[PDB]
Amino acid sequence: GSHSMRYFYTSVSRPGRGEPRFIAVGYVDDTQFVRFDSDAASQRMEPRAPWIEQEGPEYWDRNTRNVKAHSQTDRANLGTLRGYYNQSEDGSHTIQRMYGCDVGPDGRFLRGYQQDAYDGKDYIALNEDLRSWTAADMAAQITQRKWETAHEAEQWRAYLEGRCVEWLRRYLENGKETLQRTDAPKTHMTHHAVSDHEATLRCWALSFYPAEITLTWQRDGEDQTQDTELVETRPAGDGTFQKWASVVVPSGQEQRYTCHVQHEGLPKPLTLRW
Amino acid sequence: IQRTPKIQVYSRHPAENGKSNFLNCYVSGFHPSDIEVDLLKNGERIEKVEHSDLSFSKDWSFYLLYYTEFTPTEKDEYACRVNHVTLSQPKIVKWDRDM
Amino acid sequence: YVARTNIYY
Repeated sequence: GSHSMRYFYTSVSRPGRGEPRFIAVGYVDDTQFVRFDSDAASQRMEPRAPWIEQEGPEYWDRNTRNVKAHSQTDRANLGTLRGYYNQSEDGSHTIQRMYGCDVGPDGRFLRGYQQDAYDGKDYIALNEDLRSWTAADMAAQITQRKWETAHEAEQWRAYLEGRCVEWLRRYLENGKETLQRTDAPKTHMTHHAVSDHEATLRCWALSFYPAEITLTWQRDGEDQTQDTELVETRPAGDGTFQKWASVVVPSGQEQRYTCHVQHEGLPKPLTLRW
Repeated sequence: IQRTPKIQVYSRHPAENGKSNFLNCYVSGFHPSDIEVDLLKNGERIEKVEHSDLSFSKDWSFYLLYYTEFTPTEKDEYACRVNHVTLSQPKIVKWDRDM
Repeated sequence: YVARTNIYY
């Protein structure tokens, strides 16, 4: 199908307890493959999936060098922002950044992203044309002006339309078994009675990959959202995911309710009934 | 603005007594990223507990998986204990085989 | 593959 590769950077300041901390992680789809941690002893980019381990020493050295320069900048960027926003040094603050690219089933560029957040709120983002930026407030306008003069957009464009796309394709090939599978959800339904008048139906999906999935309830074939609960999709720890949806129904009416499971590993959506 | 963690405690595979498994505590949707997570066996902290690398969702909130290997029994109660700036006291979420 | 881009604020 389609595929994506993202890097997620998190920088945090620790006033009164030390210098900032920078953590980077890299994903292909819902599978993590690298990490870097400025607090850790190794000070190298580390493998986090079997299929990246085969990359050679210059791969690891160049990735380490690149992420170390970002680590150093973003750790300094915390002091910059605290000055733009006139924040007291008493406060602990956060810079986040996501960037990466999607490709279609032909392996070719669809879309690329670069988005930054300061304390969980949008700061600056690269627009879809990869040539201009959207600043969120007057502080991020300072950064926008700096980046537009120095022409930093087209370096992002080159990376996002070239190197990102091309190594995503390499990783997709090297980790064929892991990354290009669809593990169909294994489903079942539980039932929990607390009293005589009311029972909870729970629809389960286990062992599925990719993470994208939809569970919906129906009564008599009609959609039903009243009295339903849906938990966050959650990792099993073995590369698959889990999810459930539940509904409270009056006793005796269980038979009318259907759970519906849509996942790209299922040729036809599943239908389950108590 | 700060967002409090959602907590889910659960096993890697369907829990069958005597059969080895992994106990998971997944915390998602929180900001900021500093968080304390411990896994409990009958109220005692479990020692060899690993966790995943810090990452975040499209809405910028963070998620972490804490996990340790374990063998469930009829009698042993497991739980996950979570502290965060948005929580006044550590929240304890017991493991029920049905959530 | 990590990008070699600039991100100073």
